Amino acid sequence: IPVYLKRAASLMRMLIRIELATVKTLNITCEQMSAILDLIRLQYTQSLINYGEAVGILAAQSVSEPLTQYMLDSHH
Amino acid sequence: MIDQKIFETTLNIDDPTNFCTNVEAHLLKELENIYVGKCFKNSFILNITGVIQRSPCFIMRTNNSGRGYMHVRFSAVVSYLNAFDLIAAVKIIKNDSNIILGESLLTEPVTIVIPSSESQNNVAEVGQIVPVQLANSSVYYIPGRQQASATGSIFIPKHTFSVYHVQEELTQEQALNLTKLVNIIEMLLESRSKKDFKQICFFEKLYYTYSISSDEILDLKIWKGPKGKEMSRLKPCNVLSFLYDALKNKNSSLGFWARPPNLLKSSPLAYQQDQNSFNATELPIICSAEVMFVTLLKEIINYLQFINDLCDTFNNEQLIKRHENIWMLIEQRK
Amino acid sequence: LRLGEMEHWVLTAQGAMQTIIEKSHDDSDGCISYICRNCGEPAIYNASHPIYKCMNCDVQADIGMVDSRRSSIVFQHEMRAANVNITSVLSPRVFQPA
Amino acid sequence: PNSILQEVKQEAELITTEYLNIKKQWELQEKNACAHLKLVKQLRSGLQYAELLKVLESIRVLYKEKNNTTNWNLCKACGFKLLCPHVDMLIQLQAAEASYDTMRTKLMKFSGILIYSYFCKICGEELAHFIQED
Amino acid sequence: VTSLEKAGLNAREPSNVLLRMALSSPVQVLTDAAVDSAVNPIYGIAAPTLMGSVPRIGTMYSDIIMDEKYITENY
Amino acid sequence: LAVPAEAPIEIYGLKLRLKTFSPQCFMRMAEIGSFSPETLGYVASGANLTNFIRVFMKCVDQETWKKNGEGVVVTTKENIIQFTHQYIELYKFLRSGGHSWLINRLAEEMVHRKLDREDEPEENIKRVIFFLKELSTMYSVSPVFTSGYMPLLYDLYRAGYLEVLWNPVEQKFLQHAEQREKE
Amino acid sequence: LIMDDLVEEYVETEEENLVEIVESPSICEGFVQASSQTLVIIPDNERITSNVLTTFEATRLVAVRAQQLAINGSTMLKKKYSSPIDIAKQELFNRKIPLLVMRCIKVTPEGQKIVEIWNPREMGIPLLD
Amino acid sequence: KPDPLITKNLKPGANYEKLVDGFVPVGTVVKKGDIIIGKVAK
Amino acid sequence: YKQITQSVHDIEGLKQDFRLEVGDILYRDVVTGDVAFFNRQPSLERSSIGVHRIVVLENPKISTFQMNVSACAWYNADFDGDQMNLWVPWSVMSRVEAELLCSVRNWFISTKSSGPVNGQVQDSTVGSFLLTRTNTPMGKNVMNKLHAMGLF
Amino acid sequence: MEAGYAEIAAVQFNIAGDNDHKRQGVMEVTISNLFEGTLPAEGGIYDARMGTTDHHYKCITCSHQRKQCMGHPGILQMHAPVLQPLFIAEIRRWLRVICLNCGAPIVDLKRYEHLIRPKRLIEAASSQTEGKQCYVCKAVHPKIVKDSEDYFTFWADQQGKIDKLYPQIIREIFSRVTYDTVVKLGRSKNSHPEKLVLKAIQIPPISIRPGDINN
Ligand SMILES: [Mg+2]
Ligand SMILES: [Zn+2]
Ligand SMILES: [Zn+2]
Ligand SMILES: [Zn+2]
Ligand SMILES: [Zn+2]
Repeated sequence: IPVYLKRAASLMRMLIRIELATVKTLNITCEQMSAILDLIRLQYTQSLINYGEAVGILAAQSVSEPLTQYMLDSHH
Repeated sequence: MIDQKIFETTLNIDDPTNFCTNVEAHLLKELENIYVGKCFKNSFILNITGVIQRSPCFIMRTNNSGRGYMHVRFSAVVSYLNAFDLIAAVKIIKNDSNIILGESLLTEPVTIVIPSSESQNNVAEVGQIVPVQLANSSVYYIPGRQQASATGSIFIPKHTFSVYHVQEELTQEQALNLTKLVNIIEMLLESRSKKDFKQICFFEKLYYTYSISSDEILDLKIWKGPKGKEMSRLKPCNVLSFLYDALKNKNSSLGFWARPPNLLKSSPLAYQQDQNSFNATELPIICSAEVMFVTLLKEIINYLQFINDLCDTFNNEQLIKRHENIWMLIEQRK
Repeated sequence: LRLGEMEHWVLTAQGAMQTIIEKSHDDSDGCISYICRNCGEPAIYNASHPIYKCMNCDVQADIGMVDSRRSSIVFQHEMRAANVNITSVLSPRVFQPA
Repeated sequence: PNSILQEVKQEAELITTEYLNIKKQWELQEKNACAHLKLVKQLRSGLQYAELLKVLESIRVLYKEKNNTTNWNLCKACGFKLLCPHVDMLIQLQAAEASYDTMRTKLMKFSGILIYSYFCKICGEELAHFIQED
Repeated sequence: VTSLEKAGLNAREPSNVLLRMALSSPVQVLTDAAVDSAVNPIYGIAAPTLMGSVPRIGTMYSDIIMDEKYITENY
Repeated sequence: LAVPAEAPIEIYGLKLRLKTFSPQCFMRMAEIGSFSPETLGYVASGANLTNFIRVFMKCVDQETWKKNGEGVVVTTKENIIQFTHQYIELYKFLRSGGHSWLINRLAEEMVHRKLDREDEPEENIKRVIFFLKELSTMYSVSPVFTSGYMPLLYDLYRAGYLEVLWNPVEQKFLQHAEQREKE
Repeated sequence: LIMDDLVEEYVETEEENLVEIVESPSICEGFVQASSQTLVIIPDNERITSNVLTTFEATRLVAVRAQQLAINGSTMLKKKYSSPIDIAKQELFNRKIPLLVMRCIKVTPEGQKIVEIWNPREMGIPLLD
Repeated sequence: KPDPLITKNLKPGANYEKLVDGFVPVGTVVKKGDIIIGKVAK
Repeated sequence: YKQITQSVHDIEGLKQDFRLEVGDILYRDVVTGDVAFFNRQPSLERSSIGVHRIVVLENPKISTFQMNVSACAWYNADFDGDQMNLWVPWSVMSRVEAELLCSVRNWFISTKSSGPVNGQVQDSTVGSFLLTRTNTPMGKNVMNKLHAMGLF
Repeated sequence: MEAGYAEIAAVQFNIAGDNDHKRQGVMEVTISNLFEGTLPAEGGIYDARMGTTDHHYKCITCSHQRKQCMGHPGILQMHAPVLQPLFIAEIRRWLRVICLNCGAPIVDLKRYEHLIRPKRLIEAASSQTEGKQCYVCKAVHPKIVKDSEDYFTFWADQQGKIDKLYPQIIREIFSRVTYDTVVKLGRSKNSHPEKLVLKAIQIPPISIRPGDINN
């Protein structure tokens, strides 16, 4: 695995190790743990950015939209 | 000359799902419908041999039609005529306005315009099949056209000839390359036998620089058959044997070369001299053995094909009788 | 009725296409451009009247069908009117190893 | 369909008999195999304008009657619809390399009846359009 | 630290002549491209759009080919 | 230097530039496939494929000037006549039928040579696939199995019924799927 | 004498700051055609792109299939649907779509179009139904 | 009011009726395709 | 658009066709359930263009583009004179994309703030408060069965 | 036939010389007449070979109607050369760095053989070079003066000797520049100064001048 991809999963690894700690998963069966891990994998896959996204235009819109509100408080 | 060629093209597929289920066959059918019998990329393309390489059927991206295109790399049989090519069957379709049109009836569909300013022309009429030699102007293959375009004239024995001085020896690879033209000459000589002897004799007498004694002396047939006419001076050499034992490294091509009018313009005969005994009015062309051998072999191929096509088009005496001016001007310029 | 710059930005931010295509070509001045692919200049192609020619290199004409808009053709003509030569390289043909 | 028939009195049987006649005629037309079906397809599928006149003459071979401008033409080998008279004039003008305005003026004999388009009086096909004159 | 003005575009995408013409100052960009014999690869959004084409992103980022084997074996 | 058109210049010698081109240039030209045999032969002579230019022109070398770039330079007048005659013959040969055949065969052979040189599911997952096999006959979830069964989970997400991963259910919403398909 | 339709003279002020030898051969000048590419398909075990279709890829597959069913219509689907869009969506969901997804990873200078070919019938589908 | 011989370009789908002396009279309801004010050139 | 003639035919000239042929192209009216692209200028957000299911208003006296007030957050719109552009995709690819990629359900979560865009606005917020409050000035906030049913 | 599907991958920008105009021109403008009745006059600026903008005639060049015709450029053989309006500054830069007698560069090419290519000519023209002596023909480089009355006229100032640099004289000067000088000054071989003077301008297709720009 490339190093940057390992760092990309650091936050999710942290969250999984916190919420799936042994103290927190005492009333969960092994098959239930498999289902939980499969659901986590599915949700992580569903959250990835699509290939060919115009993310630059998305960022331009998302940063230019607050600019009119920043103007609206120019007298403040 | 008829030859193979490899082309690159992009087709258009209006039914990509139906175009599949048989890709090679549909591809071949589309290539035949598009490129067969049409000038394309400095050649004519007579038939599609097959597809060498091809692309996946990509779906068109810049429109909402759903069609595919696919890239095709196919080998095709093409005809590339050149200057001084001899076409023995040209049918004149126009004679007014001093343009003198024509149309080759051979395997290579070239439409040949013939100059009218020259006093030699203006003797053929509409519907008159007569041989034509292409001028030194390069054939004009307009892409997508159903025939080639060239300028030619009524063929004349053309007593002017060239002398080739050879200072570079043949190599093994060059001789192997010349073996292809040697094989072409061999098939031409093989096909020379099928044509009836009297017609080939009459035509060869017609298109000869000098005069031969009423087409009865000797039995010129080449394809071995060691005969010879005129014999103005010196001994011919068999170019086929010279190229065959050239592969065997038993000879040297260094010297002077020429194919004078006294030689039979069809025979595999040439002079390998060392003193330029020929009385041509031009300096020897210093070149390599490959250049001279290629030039001589192409001349032999052109003349052999010329004779074969002449025998093919005029297969009876009715056509010979019909041409009321073709056969006597050629005998006039002797 | 105009679909301006910002509408195109929104449509391409959604990654749409096929709607930029529909509106900007099929419901607009969208046309077909022909390029020789050997010189890159606009070629002359006509199916009905048999015309497959290139005013540049003549026997080397290999006309490709390129989806375009009349606005872009006019824009390139205007650039060439100011003595700026516009040459379209065209995507190379890709072949699967047989 | 029922309520349409009770609220129609002998004409009610004419409606549902003509309906069956048209349905069978249309099924026959869908299953029709006159030799023109490839010929009319070739005529409209854009080919060289020299070949188009030859194909249009080939269609004229199967003409049942010389219809200047009255109604459709029928496949002589099958009796079904063959070619509208406007298509003959239109193909004539295409081979003549006539202009769009010339075609619109000449085709202003099949004009029926903002659309901006003229439609055939016989087959209801788009003859030409007139939005603005330049 | 490049800017979001014309200078930043010139520093980041000097070869994208069409994009820089579409942003601002088309006459100077065109003149400099003609003088410098600039080659403009077609990428992004502005350059394909100015050429009458569609950007190769979104639905067009990945191309589609026909599954010839599957079509032959399942007509 | 460079002189304008129709500008009187005084010819003391004539140098032919023996331009050298890589074989990839000839290969690109053959791939384009529409070039005339004269230009094809000229470039092939530029590369080390044919030597017709050097064959025709090295006989009138008379090297007396050098100046970097490789070529032949003729100084004496008779050498100029010989140079011109050899040039005319060379370029007539390059446009001749024989060299046309040779260069077309060479381009063919090179292109042909280049082208011919080119060329077990886990127990829970087993149960889930079994459930989807029954569901495929009644919902558009035609199952396939990969290593991570990611398409399997994606199909269990669109239809709902993600609960089969941890709960026995299966038959609970199988009949619900029957009712939905019937409706 | 009074003209109203003025043209508003246009000014550009920020100048750009972009940062043997013979006449020309038939190689340096010309050859705009660009050399043909060979399709280097990455082996299935060397592929690094996602085994799940993106919404862009799935949408494009459905659109292409439905447009093809508009002109064609020979379908391998079992249940009959009255619209090409529904037919294409069910073909994708039933893993019967006859299309493939090519992801062009890289075009090399040497003339190779390195691509990954993905089969949508063995891929994850993110669409709704 | 133009006539079929006056046509050369008559608008498709237009009415060309309701025109009295080249103008639609006062008090006449006019719809989308109706021709108000008839003018002919040449 | 008849395929056999490769040309467009008026519907008033096709009175003799009975049915339609395979490969024909029919240009039908917009009906309820069709997808349409809704756009308000200036188009500044990723949700400035969205796809809505068409509800055809058969009242001939209505000329406005009607929308739910909770959908206005996508377009930063209000009903005080704002004009919006609506075009119905007619091609198959565009319709597929409209119902698969550009539907407003994809813009419920903001691309900018990563949070929800839509929700209760004005009367709906006050109504939720009034409905969920424990007491009214009239006593306990309760309704009988008839009025509880009328809420749904 | 059968123009295959294609996509534009790159666009090349170049200075269009008169040779390019001659190659690309489908017709040569020779007359001032606009229309011969209801049809364009042949050889005029409205000639149909340039494309059709009216329904009243087809193209001729592509045999298409108005909708399907993209327009085709023509040629006007100028009796006297003209300077390219977009590249007047390039003409000025080239005039100040090469000798107006033999075309040799008056500047030292080795001096600028460390800068980037887009800047070599600018810095070469930045230097004065007035009164410099050519090392080939021993001529004195004049002062290249840009006329303040218009955007194109150039003046040759030889220590007060004032003579107008006509486009014909400029073409004679620019035609003596070698491609070696062009390359060593950071310019492409497609940017030879000989293309900056036009004896055959391109009249644009009628598609971009519909029936004012034709006046
Ligand atoms: Mg408002
Ligand atoms: Zn070209
Ligand atoms: Zn009709
Ligand atoms: Zn045109
Ligand atoms: Zn000097």
